[PDB]
Amino acid sequence: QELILSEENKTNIAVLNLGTNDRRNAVLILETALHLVEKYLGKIINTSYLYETVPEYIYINELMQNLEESKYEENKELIDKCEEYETFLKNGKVDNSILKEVNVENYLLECNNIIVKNDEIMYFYNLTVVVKTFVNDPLSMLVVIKYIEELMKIIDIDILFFNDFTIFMKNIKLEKNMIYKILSKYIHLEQEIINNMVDNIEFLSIPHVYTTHRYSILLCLNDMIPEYKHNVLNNTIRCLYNKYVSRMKEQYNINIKENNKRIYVLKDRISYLKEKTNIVGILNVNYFVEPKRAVQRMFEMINEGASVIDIGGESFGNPKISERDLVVPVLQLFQKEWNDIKNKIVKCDAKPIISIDTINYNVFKECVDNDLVDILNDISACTNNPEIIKLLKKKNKFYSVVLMHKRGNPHTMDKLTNYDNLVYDIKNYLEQRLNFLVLNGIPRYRILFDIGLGFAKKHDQSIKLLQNIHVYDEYPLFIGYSRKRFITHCMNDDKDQLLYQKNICGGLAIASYSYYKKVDLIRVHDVLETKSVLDVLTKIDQVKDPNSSSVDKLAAALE
Amino acid sequence: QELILSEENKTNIAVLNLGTNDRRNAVLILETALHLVEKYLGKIINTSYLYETVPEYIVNYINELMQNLEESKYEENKELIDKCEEYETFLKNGKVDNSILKEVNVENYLLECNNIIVKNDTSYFYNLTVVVKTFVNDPLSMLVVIKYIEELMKIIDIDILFFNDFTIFMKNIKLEKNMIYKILSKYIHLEQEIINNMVDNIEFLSIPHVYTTHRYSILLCLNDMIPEYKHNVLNNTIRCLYNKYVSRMKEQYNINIKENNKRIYVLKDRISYLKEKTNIVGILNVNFVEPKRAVQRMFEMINEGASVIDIGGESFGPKISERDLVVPVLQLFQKEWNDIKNKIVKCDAKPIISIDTINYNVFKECVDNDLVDILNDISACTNNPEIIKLLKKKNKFYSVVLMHKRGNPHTMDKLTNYDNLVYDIKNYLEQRLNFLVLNGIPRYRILFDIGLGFAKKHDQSIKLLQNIHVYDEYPLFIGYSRKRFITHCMNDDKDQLLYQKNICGGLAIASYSYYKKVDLIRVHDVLETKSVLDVLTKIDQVKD
Ligand SMILES: Nc1ncnc2c1ncn2[C@@H]1O[C@H](COP(=O)(O)OP(=O)(O)OP(=O)(O)O)[C@@H](O)[C@H]1O
Ligand SMILES: Nc1nc2c(c(=O)[nH]1)N=C(CNc1ccc(S(=O)(=O)Nc3nccs3)cc1)CN2
Ligand SMILES: Nc1nc2c(c(=O)[nH]1)N=C(CNc1ccc(S(=O)(=O)Nc3nccs3)cc1)CN2
Ligand SMILES: Nc1ncnc2c1ncn2[C@@H]1O[C@H](COP(=O)(O)O)[C@@H](O)[C@H]1O
Ligand SMILES: Nc1nc2c(c(=O)[nH]1)N=C(CO)CN2
Ligand SMILES: [Ca+2]
Ligand SMILES: [Ca+2]
Ligand SMILES: [Mg+2]
Ligand SMILES: [Mg+2]
Repeated sequence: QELILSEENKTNIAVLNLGTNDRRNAVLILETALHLVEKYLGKIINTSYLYETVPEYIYINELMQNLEESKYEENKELIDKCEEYETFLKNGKVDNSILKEVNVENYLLECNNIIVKNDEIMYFYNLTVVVKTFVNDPLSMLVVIKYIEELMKIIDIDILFFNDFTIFMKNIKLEKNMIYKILSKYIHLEQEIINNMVDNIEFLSIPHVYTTHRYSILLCLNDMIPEYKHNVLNNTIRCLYNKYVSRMKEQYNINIKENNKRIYVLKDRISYLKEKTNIVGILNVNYFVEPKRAVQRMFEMINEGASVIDIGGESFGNPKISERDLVVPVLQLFQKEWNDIKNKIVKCDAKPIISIDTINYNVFKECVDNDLVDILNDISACTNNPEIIKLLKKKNKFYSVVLMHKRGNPHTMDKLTNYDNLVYDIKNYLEQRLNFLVLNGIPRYRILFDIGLGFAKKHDQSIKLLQNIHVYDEYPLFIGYSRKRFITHCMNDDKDQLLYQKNICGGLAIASYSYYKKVDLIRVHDVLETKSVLDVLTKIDQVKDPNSSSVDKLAAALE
Repeated sequence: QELILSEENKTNIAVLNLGTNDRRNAVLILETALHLVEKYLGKIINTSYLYETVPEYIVNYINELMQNLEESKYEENKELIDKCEEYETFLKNGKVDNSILKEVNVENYLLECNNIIVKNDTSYFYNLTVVVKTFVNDPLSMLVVIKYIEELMKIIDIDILFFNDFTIFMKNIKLEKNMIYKILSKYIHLEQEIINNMVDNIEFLSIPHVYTTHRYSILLCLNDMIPEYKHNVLNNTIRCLYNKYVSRMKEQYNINIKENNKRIYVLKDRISYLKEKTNIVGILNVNFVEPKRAVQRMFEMINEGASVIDIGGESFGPKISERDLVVPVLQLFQKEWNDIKNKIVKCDAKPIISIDTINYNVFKECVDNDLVDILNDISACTNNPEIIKLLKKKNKFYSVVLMHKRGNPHTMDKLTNYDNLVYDIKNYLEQRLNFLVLNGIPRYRILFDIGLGFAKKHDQSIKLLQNIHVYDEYPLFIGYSRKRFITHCMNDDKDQLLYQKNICGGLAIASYSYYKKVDLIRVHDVLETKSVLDVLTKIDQVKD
């Protein structure tokens, strides 16, 4: 089977799974795996969310710089469709398997064995990806995958699928040149590494053994490929996923979701979806500029409770100063000030996340290259310049993004009000945007949804989007209601000094609502007022003993 | 004339149903009834809530009637009572004297009721039950007097549900014109068309009332007052009867019988549906603070949205008395308002006035001078129970907030041990309500208050809020505004800063109160609180 090393380039679809148990470093570890996969295997065109997952019963920064170059070559360029991947999804006719393919009944029994053999032989942070690969075979990829593992040194990368193939290779152990040969074909090579690998490649199963048995795997695949149907499976990934969840409720009285949590990432750390309402402080430099003043306003917001600061330099209501001249210097003064540290040598938890509210590629490029920002807040949902998406992946870094719905601009917005179906048009729009970024290899868990309150919505439509916010229960949700006219509209009425108060207080009501609907991030001017509110509500929800209400009631009834 | 007009004075327990279907005058019609019951029939020792109720067929001339009522031959003793033996006898079903009217047995009663029911085959009813310790000899005499009461009011229906433990069914009652006069004269100082009109009205008498078992609005009311009660003719206790009726309505048909039969509380003279609105009570602390500035503050608050104003002259935790602070302020306001020049046509815009006092003398003056509507007693009428006597006038009833505290503002933070915090307080409030109810204060006029920050550590004030659902059946009134415990919640110019956080923390509780359907919140910052409620209300208004 020597044509494994054929230099004739193929295009292949491979679905991977990546797991670590280092919680403190999950983001860092798994985004490092991702970058290496991108570098050494092909193009990432789908990813699941990050999940904290329970088991199924019951120096990187310096090593990143010097890395063997790939023999293949990278285009960060954008794509609309993928013909190969579309074929993988429908199961369509793909070139026959290089390796020998076992049949389904033969495959099932081999996997029966491996599960039971390991059943008897007796926190996870999981992620799936889809690779468009220039690798000819799953085994060659497994050689590379395990070399990726080996250099990273903690990190487990499996191969869940390879095209439509059904494969169970029992006898595997091979030439320490054959390993050198595979790794000569794809990576531009510069000794103890291979030794550890020959031992580990005992066998190969395509699809993976625990594909249909580990919940955490179904959970990841249900994000990426809900409709996929391998010949090996009884049903589509989503149906399996549903049966698993349904069946765990009927037969064990367990909701399996409870111990397996969806994660979104803002900067470098895990955030559990729906578990915290984060405050985002508004700094509109636009509001003859005062960069010293505006940076103290930034610090004012940090001490007031904001986890995230949102900075932009355009007006939503200006003679000759540019957007860049408004935001880059303030951000630079912030980085300068913060960095002349006076408080701690352990300030890895205390730093505010910085978001830039821009649609301009050039602004965001300058920011990213000067390490000035963490999050792109793009109110066009990257529709003004999709190339901006490219600036979200550096060689090692990833950046997170807020995608927001609007129509038109502040001057034309208020008229652009007709929707076929308000709630679902806006939801469908955003999922579409997410599909695009995900196709272009923006990690799904780094993408935040924003419905764009007051942007091309009548005030009753702003209210209605809020009435139906549960529609984002599956998603990181970032909203901005602060000081907008729809809040005022709700009120049954020196006159406009009262109006400003009535508006800030009505905002605080949406803070509460947002707290109960479990919104991930809220974009507010009045950071103190909001944090106060959130603190009280968080306290009222901290129940020391969760079923004491019924106990105490019975204690009273029998006096 | 025989043993019906017998000179021996008796003490009987009677149970009454009160009904009207004028919605706007529901309170005025039914309390007129309550007064007339209290004047002519005996002593009111229990009442149900007020209910807006689905029909089960299956004008200021009334204030002029109160100025011309003939005198009762019997007395109103207003002294407080702790006990009523006849009443405990009624509930236990122990025995009173022989019935003066011929009784029938269970079999025969059931037949004759079912005879009436079968033979008997758009606006809501406003319903109320009462227990009366009565000096009337028998149900027939009592029904006669009831009819006089109904006719005087000219709109109203008063039924006898029980009368002692008697089972009576008298079929073809024929009463002579001079007999009714004689019955009426036995109880009322009579000094003409009324009595000729009554002669027909009484065709028969049934005890218990025919529809007792068969109308939901009846079991609803009785479930408040006498859940344990089991008359011989009944197949189970009031509560079980009520319960079985709720569950049966959910299987037999698919209705939640609760949804359309609503519980009502009364703040002044209007209906409030329990749990349908979170009202704002504006705090006016008058602690020499001059009447003019304060009355302006009252006006600022009404425009800012307050439904109720709560005026207090006492410190919370010199040479000026409580009366001299509060009474003048309330006198100026009564006057200033009566300049209704902006509105010669609107008078329902008037704020309800709450007096935050415990001193009998202060409230007496307020009451004598129609300066207030509600007593806000922070001791729950514990400190001087005589104050309960001032909530009834001949024609008015006043509403009362009953707050829980221990000790005084100095002793307070040390009186913090509770076996079962949530239910100790609740049961304390229930005990206190039972005590006003026994003394003839309408149950639907009593609001509950957990007393946040009064003999409560900060975590206990939080715990009480966390368990506010415990008052889902009750009219609930809370005061969190600018209390120390709000600040306890917060994580970390100093003085005004913490002050801002505390007002905003209070708006968080305003939000929580909204979702928990709290009936009244006592706040300093009215405009701010009204803004929160308005937005939350909007988000909840799913109408297209
Ligand atoms: N316990 C009772 N209370 C009141 N009325 C009674 C009672 N038992 C029998 N009756 C008779 O029933 C008659 C009907 O009462 P009324 O004229 O108020 O009409 P109603 O309200 O339809 O009756 P009900 O309240 O019995 O449904 C009374 O006039 C009275 O003669
Ligand atoms: N992710 C995200 N980013 C934002 C958001 C937002 O909601 N989400 N909002 C603004 C502020 N936009 C805004 C301000 C005021 C109104 S308004 O309706 O109250 N006033 C108007 N301005 C122009 C026409 S109407 C509407 C939108 C700026 N950046
Ligand atoms: N019905 C009703 N009437 C009231 C109420 C109330 O809650 N209900 N509260 C006050 C206000 N009293 C008060 C003010 C502040 C505190 S506190 O929270 O500051 N108490 C303290 N706790 C610890 C140290 S001081 C306590 C009570 C006055 N009248
Ligand atoms: N589909 C597959 N993907 C990845 N590794 C596989 C597969 N089938 C068998 N293996 C082998 O089995 C091992 C599984 O190890 P682990 O994931 O650490 O339990 C790997 O090291 C591989 O050599
Ligand atoms: N809900 C309700 N229904 C009734 C009532 C009443 O008081 N309440 N009274 C009736 C006879 O007057 C007939 N039907
Ligand atoms: Ca690549
Ligand atoms: Ca009396
Ligand atoms: Mg593995
Ligand atoms: Mg009647």
